[PDB]
Amino acid sequence: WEWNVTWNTSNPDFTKCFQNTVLVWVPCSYLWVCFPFYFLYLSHHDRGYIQMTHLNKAKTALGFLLWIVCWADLFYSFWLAPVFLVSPTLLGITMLLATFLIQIERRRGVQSSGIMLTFWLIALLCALAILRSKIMTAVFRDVTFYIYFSLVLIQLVLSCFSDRSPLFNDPNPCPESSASFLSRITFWWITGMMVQGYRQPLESTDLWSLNKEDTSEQVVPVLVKNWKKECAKSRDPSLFKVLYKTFGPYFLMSFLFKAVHDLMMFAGPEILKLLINFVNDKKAPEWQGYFYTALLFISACLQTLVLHQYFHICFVSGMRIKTAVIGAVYRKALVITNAARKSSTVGEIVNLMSVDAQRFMDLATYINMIWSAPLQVILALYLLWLNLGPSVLAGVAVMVLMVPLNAVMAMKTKTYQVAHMKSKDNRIKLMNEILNGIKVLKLYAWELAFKDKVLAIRQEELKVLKKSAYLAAVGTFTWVCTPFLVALSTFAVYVTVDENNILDAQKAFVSLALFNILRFPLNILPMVISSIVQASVSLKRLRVFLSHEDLDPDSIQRRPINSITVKNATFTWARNDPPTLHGITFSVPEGSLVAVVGQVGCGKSSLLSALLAEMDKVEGHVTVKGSVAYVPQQAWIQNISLRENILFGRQLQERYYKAVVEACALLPDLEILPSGDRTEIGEKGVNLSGGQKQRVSLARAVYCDSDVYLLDDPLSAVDAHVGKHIFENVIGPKGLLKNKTRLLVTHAISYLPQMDVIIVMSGGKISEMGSYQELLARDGAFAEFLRTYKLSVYWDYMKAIGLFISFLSIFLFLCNHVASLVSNYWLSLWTDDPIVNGTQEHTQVRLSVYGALGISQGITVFGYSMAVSIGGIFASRRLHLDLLHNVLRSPISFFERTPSGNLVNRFSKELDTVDSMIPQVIKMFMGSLFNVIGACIIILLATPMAAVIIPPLGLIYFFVQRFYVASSRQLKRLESVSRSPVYSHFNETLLGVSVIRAFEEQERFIRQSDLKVDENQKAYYPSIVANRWLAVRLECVGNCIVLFASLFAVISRHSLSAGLVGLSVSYSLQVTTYLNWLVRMSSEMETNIVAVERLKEYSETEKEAPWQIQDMAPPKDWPQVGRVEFRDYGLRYDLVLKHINVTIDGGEKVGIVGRTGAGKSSLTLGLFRIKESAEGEIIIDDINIAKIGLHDLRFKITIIPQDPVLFSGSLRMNLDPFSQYSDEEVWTSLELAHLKGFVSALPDKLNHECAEGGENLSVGQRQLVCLARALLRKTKILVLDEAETDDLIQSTIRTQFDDCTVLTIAHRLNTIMDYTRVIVLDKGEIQEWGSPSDLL
Ligand SMILES: Nc1ncnc2c1ncn2[C@@H]1O[C@@H]2CO[P@](=O)(S)O[C@@H]3[C@H](O)[C@@H](CO[P@](=O)(S)O[C@H]2[C@H]1O)O[C@H]3n1cnc2c(N)ncnc21
Repeated sequence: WEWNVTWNTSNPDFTKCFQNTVLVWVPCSYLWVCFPFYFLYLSHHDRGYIQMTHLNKAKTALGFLLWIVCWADLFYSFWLAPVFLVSPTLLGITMLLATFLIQIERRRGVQSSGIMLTFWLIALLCALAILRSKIMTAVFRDVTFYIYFSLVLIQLVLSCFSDRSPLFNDPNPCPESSASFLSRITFWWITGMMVQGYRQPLESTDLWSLNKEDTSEQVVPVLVKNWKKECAKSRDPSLFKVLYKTFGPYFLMSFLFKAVHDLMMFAGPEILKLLINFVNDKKAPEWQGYFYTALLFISACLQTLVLHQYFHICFVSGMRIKTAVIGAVYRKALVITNAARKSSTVGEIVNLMSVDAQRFMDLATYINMIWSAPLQVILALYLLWLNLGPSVLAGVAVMVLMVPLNAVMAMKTKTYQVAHMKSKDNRIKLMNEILNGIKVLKLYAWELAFKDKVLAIRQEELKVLKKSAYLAAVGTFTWVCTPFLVALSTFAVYVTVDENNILDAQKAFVSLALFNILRFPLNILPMVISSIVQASVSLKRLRVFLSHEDLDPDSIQRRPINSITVKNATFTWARNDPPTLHGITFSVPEGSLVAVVGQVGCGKSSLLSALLAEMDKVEGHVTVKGSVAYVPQQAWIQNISLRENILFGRQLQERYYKAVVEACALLPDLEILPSGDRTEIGEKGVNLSGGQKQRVSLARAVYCDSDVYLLDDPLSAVDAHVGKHIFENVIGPKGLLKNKTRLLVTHAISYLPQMDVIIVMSGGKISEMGSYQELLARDGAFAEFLRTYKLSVYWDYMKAIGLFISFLSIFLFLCNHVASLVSNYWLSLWTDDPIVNGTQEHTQVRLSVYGALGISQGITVFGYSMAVSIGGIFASRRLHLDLLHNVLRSPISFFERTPSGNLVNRFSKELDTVDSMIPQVIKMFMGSLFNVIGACIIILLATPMAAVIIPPLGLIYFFVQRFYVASSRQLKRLESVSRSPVYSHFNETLLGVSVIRAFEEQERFIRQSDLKVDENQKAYYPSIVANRWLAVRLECVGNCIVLFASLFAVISRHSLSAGLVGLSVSYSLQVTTYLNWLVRMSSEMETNIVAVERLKEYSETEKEAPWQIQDMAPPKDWPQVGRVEFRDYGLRYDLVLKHINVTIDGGEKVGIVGRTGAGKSSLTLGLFRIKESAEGEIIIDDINIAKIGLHDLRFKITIIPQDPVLFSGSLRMNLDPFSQYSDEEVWTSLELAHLKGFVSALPDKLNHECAEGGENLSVGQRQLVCLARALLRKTKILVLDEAETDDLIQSTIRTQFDDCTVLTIAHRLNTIMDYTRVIVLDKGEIQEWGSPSDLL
C-alpha cells in the first residue's frame, strides 16, 4: 500500500497485496461477526420452514460450487506466497457458512435475507475492485477469480427474489411479513394502497389486517404474565422494569440504527471538505472528484434508509406499548376491587387509557435522542472547533440563546391562546342563544342589536388576536434570521479577532453545514425533556393503578346446580372500614322467592353485592349455587340496540325473547321508541326513562336464564300497575321465574305476602327472618317494619385579505429570498479572494456588505410576517362580518331547513381555523417553497448546465406528493374515527362492571376491547408507513440532487471556484428537509383552506326581503288606527293558508280559534312577513305590507309568542336592546306589567344578569317580561300566542291595550270568549267570521 498507484495516479489500481488481503477479509469477516448474532433472530423469531423450491436449491448448489472453486485455489497453491494459502481457505470457509446460512434460513422460514443480500453486495463490490485490477493487469489463478465473480453475481441476483411462503388462511394480509428485503427497505409494499387510495376513497374494510405480533391478543398476555411475575416476586413493583423487559429487546435494535445514522450524517461535511479541497486543488485527478461524489451519494442514501428503518422500529414499538397498556388497563379495571375503584375517578381511568397511553406511544420516538442529541451536538461542536477555532463558540452562543427565547415565545402565546379561547367561549355562547332563539329576534327586529354585541365580542377577541399576531411575527423573524445570524456572528468574530485568519471555502461552508446539523440536535432537547417528564408521571399513574387490589372469588363457593347458603358471614366495603353486614346467616332453598326487607341504609343492597363477591368478606362462608343474574339498582344500559341489551351476547330465541319482552311490559316502550327494539338505547343514543331502564335490565336478566336471581330493587322506578304486572309475569310464583331461586330487595309491602321467605334486617344484621304469615304472627321486627309505613377558494381568501396586502407580502417575501441568496453569493465571492502579504486583499468591506444584506433580510422577514398577520386578522374580520350578515339576512326557512348544528361548528371551529391556523400555515408553506426554489436556483446558477435533472426529479416529487396527500388525509380521518370507540367502550365497561362480572361475561368484553384496539391500530399503522414512504421517496430525490450537483460541479471545477461548489453542495444537502416539510405543509394547506370555502357559504342563499326600503317607507305613525285587511291571503309551506279575506277594524279585539293543523299561528307569520305571501295582499290601514321593509313593519307590530325568549344580559337589554326608550318609559312599562315589585327587588336594579334563557327567572316572570317588552313598544297592532299567571297576563292584556288592535291565538276557549269578532280556521279557510254572540 503506497500512494503512488492508489491515490496519486491517472490509473488508480489497488495494490496486489491489498487486493488479496483486505478486499477478501471484508466480506468473509462480515458474515463471521453477523453469523452468531443472526442465530438469536433466527431462533427467537420462527415462521415454519419453506418448501423445497428451485430457487432455494439453486442458491445452495451455487454455494457448494463457490466453496469448491475457492478451495480449488488452495489446491493449485498446494500444487509460495503466504497469502495464497490463508485467503482461499478463509474464503471457502466463510462460503461454507453462507450456504449453511441459506439452509438454516430455509429451515426457519425466510423468503428474502438482508444479511444474505448485504453480504453478497459487499462481496460483489470487493470482487469488482479486484476484477477491474485483474482486467487492467492483462489464466492460472485469474480464471478462478472470474468464475468466483460470476457465481457471486448470480448468487446476488438470486438473493433478491423472495422465496415461497411457509406452511405456517391470511385474507387481506399485511404485505410486510411477505415482502422481500428490498421492498421492506424501500417501503414499496404500501405504494399499492397509495395508488388505490388515489382512485377509490379508502374505507374501514379495505385496510390491511394486522401482522400476528401486533395483534392485542399477542401483546397483552405477555405484559400480563410479566406483571404477574413481578408482582408475585415482590416491595413496590416497578412498571419500568416490566416495560423494558417486555418490549425492550425489540427496541434495542434502534440503538445501532441511530448510531449509524449519526455517523453517516456527520460523514457528509467531511466529504464536502474533501470536495472543496479538490476543486481548489487544480492539477489533481478527476478520479478523486468522482470518487468523492459517489461517496457523498452512497452515504446519503444509506443514512436515509437506516434512519427510516429506525423510525419504523420506534413507531412499531410505541404501537405495541400502547396496545399492551390498553389491554392491561382494561383487565385490571375488570379485576380491581370496588374499594380501590371508588377512590379513583372514572374520568381518571379513562384519561389513564387515553392520554398516558398516547404519551407512551409518542415517547418512543424521542427516547433515543436522550443520547443521540447530546453526542451529535458534542461531536458537531468538536468538528466546528476543529474547523475554525474558539470563535465558533460565539457562533453557537446565539443558537443556545434561541432555545430559551423560542420557548419563552411559545409559553407566551399559550397565555394568548388562553385569552383568545376565553373570549371565543363567550362568543359561541351568545351565538348559541341566537341560534335557538331566532324566532323572537326576527319578530321584534332585534337582529341588528345582537349583531352589534357579536361585533363587540369580536373586537375583544381580535385585540388578543392582534397581540398574538405581533408576537408571532418576531418568532418567524428569529427562525429565518438564525442562519444569517450564526454565520455573520462567527465569521465577523473570526475575521476581527486576528488578521492572519484566512476565510477559505472549507473554513466557511463546512462550518455553515455543521451549523445546519447543529440546529436540530439542539432544538428538540426541550421537547425530549418535557416528554420524558410527562412519561414519568404517566409511569407513576399506571404503576399505582396496576398495583391495585382485587375482589376475592373464593368469597363465594359458586357451585353447579341450599341454593344460597350464608353462615356467620360479615362483609365490608373496604379493608379498614367497619362491616356493613354483621353476622348474617340464611339459607335460601332452590326455586324460592326471598324478599330483603329493611329501612334506608339497612344493608339490603349490600347483601346482593356480597352474594356477587363485590363486598369485601372479612369472615364467613357463602355458597351461592349456579349461575347468577343480577338486576342492579342503578340500571346499566349498553349503547348497543335494545335487542342486544336484552340478549346480552346470547343466541336469539324468538319465542323466549317475545315471551320476555311483554312479561316486563316492554311492549309500550318498544312502540314509543322509533325503531322498536332495534333502537340505539343508552347515553349516546335515545335516552330512556328510569323505569324503562329497569325494565331492560330485568328483561336482560330474565333472558339470561340463570338459576339464581339477585333483584336489587328492580321495581323502584316502574309504576304501581306496571310493577304489579311485572311481578305477576316475571318474579311471581306464576310468572317466568317459577323454578328460579329469586332473591329480591324491596321496600314495598304489596307483593310481600306472596314471598316464600322474608329476610328482614336492621343495621346490617339478620333480624328474625321467616315467611310472611309466620313473621306477622310473631309480631316482632316485621310487624314494626309494617307499622313504619378548487383553486378559486385561494383567490377568495386573497380577496378577503385584500389584493394590496397579499401582493405586498409576496413582494417583501421575494425580497427576503433575494437578500438571503445574495448573502450566500457574497459569501462565495468573499471566500475566493487571494492572499497578499499574508492577509486577504479585502476583508472589511465584505463584512459590511454581508451585515447590510443580513439586516435587510431580517427587517423584511419581520415585515412580510407582520403583513400576513394584519392580513389574516383583516380577513377574519371581513369573513365573520360577511357570514353574520348572510346568516341574519336569510329567511327563517333557511334556519328551519338547515341541519341545526352545522352553523355552530361553522362559527366556532371553522372561524378558529381561519383566524389562527391559516396565517401560520401560509407562512411556513411559503417559506418552505421558496427555500426549495432557492436551493434549486443556487444549484442552477452556480452550475449553469444542470437543468436536465430538474424535470425527472420534479415529476417524481409531484407524483409522490399527489399520492401521499390524497391517501394520507383519508388514513388520518380513519384513525381519528376509530380512536373514540375504545374510550367509549371503556366508559361503558367502567359503568357496568358489576353487571359484567355478575353474568361472568367478562371474557366476551375482553375480546371486544381486542377488536376495537385492533381496528384503531389497523388505521394507525398505514399512516406511519405512509410517512415513511414520503420519507424514502423525498430523501431519494434529495440525494439525487446532491449527486447531480456534485457531479456537475466536478465535471467543470475549472470554470468554477471553491466557494461556488461549496455553496452548491451545502444548499443541496439542505434541500431534503425543505422538500419533506414542503410536502407536509402542502398537505396541511390543502385540508386547511377548505374552511374558507365552507365559510363563504350562504353568500347566495336566498335572503329575506330588504329590512329598510327607504323608497316606500311608511310615515312615523304607520298604524294610524290599526286596520288590518287580509285580502285573499295564501301562505305557501300545499297551502296551509288559503282563501283568507278578512277585515279587522282599528282597535277591535279579534281572536283566532282552530285545531292543530289549522293556519292559526301561520296567520301571525303572515302579519310579520316571516314567510313571503304566495298569494295575498295584506294591507294595514292604507299601506301594503309586502312593499314595506321588514324592520319597519316588525317594529310597528308586536308579538307575545308561546314561550318568551329571555336573552342573556341585563333585563333592560331584554326590554330595549337598542336602549332607545328612556328609563322612565321602561319603569312605567314594568310597573304596568305587574312586575314593579319584583324588578325593584333585584340588587342590580334594571341590570339584573339573567342567565341563558332566564333560568333564574320563573316562567311566569319571563312571560311578564315579554309582556313588558310589548307594552314598552307602544304599537297599535299586537298579537298574542297563548299556551298560573294566566289570570295576570290576561288581565294585563285587557287593561290598557284596549286602544290597540289585538289578535289572539289561544288553545283555550275561555280567554277567546271575551274577545269579539272571533275568526275560526278549520283547514286554512275562514269557517266562521263574526262575534262570539253569533257563534252560539
Ligand atoms: N433533519 C433535520 N434537519 C434540520 N431540520 C429539521 C430536520 N428534521 C426536521 N427539521 C425541522 O424542519 C424545520 C426546518 O425548517 P423549515 O423547513 S426551513 O421551516 C419550518 C418548517 O417548514 C415548518 C416547521 O418545521 P419544524 O418542525 S417547526 O422545524 C424545522 C426543523 O427543526 O415551518 C417552518 N418554521 C419553523 N419555525 C417557523 C417560524 N417560527 N415561523 C415560520 N415558519 C417556521
